[PDB]
Amino acid sequence: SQILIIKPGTGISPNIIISEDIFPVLHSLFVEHDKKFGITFPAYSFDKKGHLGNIIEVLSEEALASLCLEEHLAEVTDYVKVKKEITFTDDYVLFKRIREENQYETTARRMRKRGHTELGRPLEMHIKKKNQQIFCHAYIKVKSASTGQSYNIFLAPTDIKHGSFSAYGLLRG
Amino acid sequence: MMKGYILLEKVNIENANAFNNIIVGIPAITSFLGFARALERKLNAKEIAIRINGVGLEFHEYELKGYKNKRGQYVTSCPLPGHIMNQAYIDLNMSFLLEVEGPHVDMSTCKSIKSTMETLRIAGGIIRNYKKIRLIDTLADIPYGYFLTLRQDNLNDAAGDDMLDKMIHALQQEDTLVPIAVGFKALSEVGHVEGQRDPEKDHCFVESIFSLGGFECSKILEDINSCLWRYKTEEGLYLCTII
Amino acid sequence: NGCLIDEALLPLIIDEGKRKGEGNYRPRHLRDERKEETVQAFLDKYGYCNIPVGYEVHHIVPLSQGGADSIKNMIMLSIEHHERVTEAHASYFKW
Amino acid sequence: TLKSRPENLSFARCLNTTEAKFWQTDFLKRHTFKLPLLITDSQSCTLSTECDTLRIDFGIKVLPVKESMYSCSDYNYRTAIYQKIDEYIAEDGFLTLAKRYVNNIANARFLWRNRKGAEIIETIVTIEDKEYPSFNSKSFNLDTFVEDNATINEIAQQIADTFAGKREYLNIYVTCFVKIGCAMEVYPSQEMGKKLFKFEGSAGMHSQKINNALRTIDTWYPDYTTYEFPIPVENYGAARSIGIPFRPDTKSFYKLIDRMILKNEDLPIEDKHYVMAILIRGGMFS
Amino acid sequence: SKGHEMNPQKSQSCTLSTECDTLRIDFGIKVLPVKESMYSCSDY
RNA sequence: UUAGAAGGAUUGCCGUCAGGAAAUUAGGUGCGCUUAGCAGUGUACCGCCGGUAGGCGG
Repeated sequence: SQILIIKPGTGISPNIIISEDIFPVLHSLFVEHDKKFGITFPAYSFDKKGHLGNIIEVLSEEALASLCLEEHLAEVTDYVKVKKEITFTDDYVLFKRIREENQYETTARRMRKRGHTELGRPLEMHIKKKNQQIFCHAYIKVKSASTGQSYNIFLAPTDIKHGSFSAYGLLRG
Repeated sequence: MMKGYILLEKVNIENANAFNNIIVGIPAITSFLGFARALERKLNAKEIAIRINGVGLEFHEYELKGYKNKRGQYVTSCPLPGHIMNQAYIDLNMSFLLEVEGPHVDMSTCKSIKSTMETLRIAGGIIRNYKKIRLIDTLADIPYGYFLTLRQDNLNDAAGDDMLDKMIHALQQEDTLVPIAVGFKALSEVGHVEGQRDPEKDHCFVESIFSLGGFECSKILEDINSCLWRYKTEEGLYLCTII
Repeated sequence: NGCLIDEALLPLIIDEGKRKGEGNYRPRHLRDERKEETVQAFLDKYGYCNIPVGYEVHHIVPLSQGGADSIKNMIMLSIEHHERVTEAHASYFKW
Repeated sequence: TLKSRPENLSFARCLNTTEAKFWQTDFLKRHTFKLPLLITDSQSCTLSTECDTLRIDFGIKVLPVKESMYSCSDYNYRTAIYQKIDEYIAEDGFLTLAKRYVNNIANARFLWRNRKGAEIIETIVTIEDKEYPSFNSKSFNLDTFVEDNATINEIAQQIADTFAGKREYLNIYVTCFVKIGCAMEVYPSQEMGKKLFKFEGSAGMHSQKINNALRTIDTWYPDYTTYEFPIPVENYGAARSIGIPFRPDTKSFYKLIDRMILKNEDLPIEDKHYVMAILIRGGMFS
Repeated sequence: SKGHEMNPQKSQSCTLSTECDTLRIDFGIKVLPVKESMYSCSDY
């Protein structure tokens, strides 16, 4: 594992520097390598609402040496600290994404194009009910690759303690 | 022989005997400490073995049965008999503080007091409800009420010929002083007169003795013993005091 | 299930508290205590086994505005929606 | 014996600050180009498609520390305070504290958030109709202050002069050029939906946040080796980003000025820097 | 802020415009005689 | 436990009458004020597999 430190008290909150500084550049590095890696929030703290934390940790099973993180994160030094050591340890929790359904309009189209004709209130119950529980979890914005949309992902503990990965570096089914 | 303080918070006595001959209102304090000896008598009837040594009274709320007239003097109300002898009644939201010493003081004996006190009456008055029974550690653990201390120094250092005259002069100087009933003075030597409550106890004709007491606030009171009442029995002068 | 999922009925939820809260202020010394047995029994109202994730309780009639810690009084608000109604009860009763 | 601090005590500011304005310009033609940045209705401000350079303008009045007293109810405390300031303005030229404040104006911490994607960022500072050479901001990092650049030595020395009392005033006018990109978003300050702050119609940053940025020089706090990052200088060291006080009850100004004037003691120069850094603010009473 | 430790409020802070650099203060004083300045005296 | 008990209660026309009012000098003095980071990322989208159950890709 390699620990990337958010430098505190530098201005902005840790979550925006998580959202637009480390995650975007990591996404490209993770997808271009065919061996997938993983993202862990050691300081993840679910008090009332999520608070990602002050640390991110990049995890795997030599491929991290092929990630070349010294030179892909040299533009945000006055913001992100790159610990050069790559140690291995077992005190890790891996992280999965929780789907937030979709805006009523999005679902309405989907459920009208190939679904039933009459469909009202029950979507306004189902979407809203699941979302509130989902929206309180920790959120990361990510700029799109081929759709041009602002996806607010929602991260949550899994405890799976070993597993496969996605291109964002999280657990998948 | 650990000593602990047990607070009985917001005890709502309904129809306690307010009438105590020359004193109507605050009942005799012998009632309020005979509640303690009854609550210890029935606890040692069980396997609790608690000896209550002192009880402090905090008078949080009060109501006298009766109506206020046009002038201001109350008129007391009484039940209709099934000839009405002089009698009057009071409801008291008051809280007890029990100094308890014995085998051990714990939350299970608070539950035992919780079970036992719901078959008891205080000054002849039924208990509607109770808020909480908790062991306290300091004066802070006591809610806002007004304790009844024995201000015997005001009665003793009062101008007059007789001590009644002194009490009339004392109530005409400070207003928070209330004349309260404390104990019983012997009128005859003890013996086995016939017609008793329990034939084996020695029996003595008595007369209520009275004194002057004051009301002290909760976070203004200094110390806890300073507000705790105790039983003392000199020869022919049974009475409850503050020492 | 016991949870204020719909936001349309929300304005009634502020208005009932404001109607039984107007001129009903009560200092903390005379307010009901927040016993944990009430939220325990309201969790045992329908399943749950704990307070559900992202929903958290609210006395429809503000405690300060003479509320009880009963079962028939409390509710689950959303966190952003709880922020809306707690700004409402902060502004209306002037705490 | 100066047994107690006075009932009323206050120090005025010595780093007075404008409400910073915003302007939208182009880097290629910047000295002859300026366009207003309206707030453009949750209010949210963003640049025009053509313009790609935020042009934050702010001014800084530097006043001496001795003539910043405003309320003192014991003359003994006053003469001692003035003597303690003299003690310092003789030993040091106030250059260290000046260098720190001017370094904050030289490394773009005033641009609290609007500095993430700036490719080239240029800070121009002018005093007394004398335009100074350009301050490139990305070269100077935001943890370690620098001490061997000639122009920043020049302005810092001038600031130290007025601070010491040699000059009665010193006006500073800074224009900072941020090439944030074409049609990107600029983040002005907020005022109590998301209510955006307007200065003369155009948007801009609250003077308080800007002064908070120029005040982040505290590197002599006790628990530094641990954090190793500059924090803003208040009395109790309360960085809002972390959430805990960074001087509880040991090196607090309250205790420190009770060990400088209240009890005569030659403090270390690391702690004497802080006592005068606090002096720039005010509200130190009983 | 914090002071004497052992929600934002509104404040007003007037400033000069960006183009202007001078404050003008306009006032007046009426100077009146000391002799005809007695409003109430209870002894001739 | 000034212990130990108690059905106050059935009933009512409060009404008729009216000149408060006549006179005044409030008022003369003032340092309010030193300093202050607003946000959880603004908080999300668009399609896909299916009986308005669950998920998924970016």
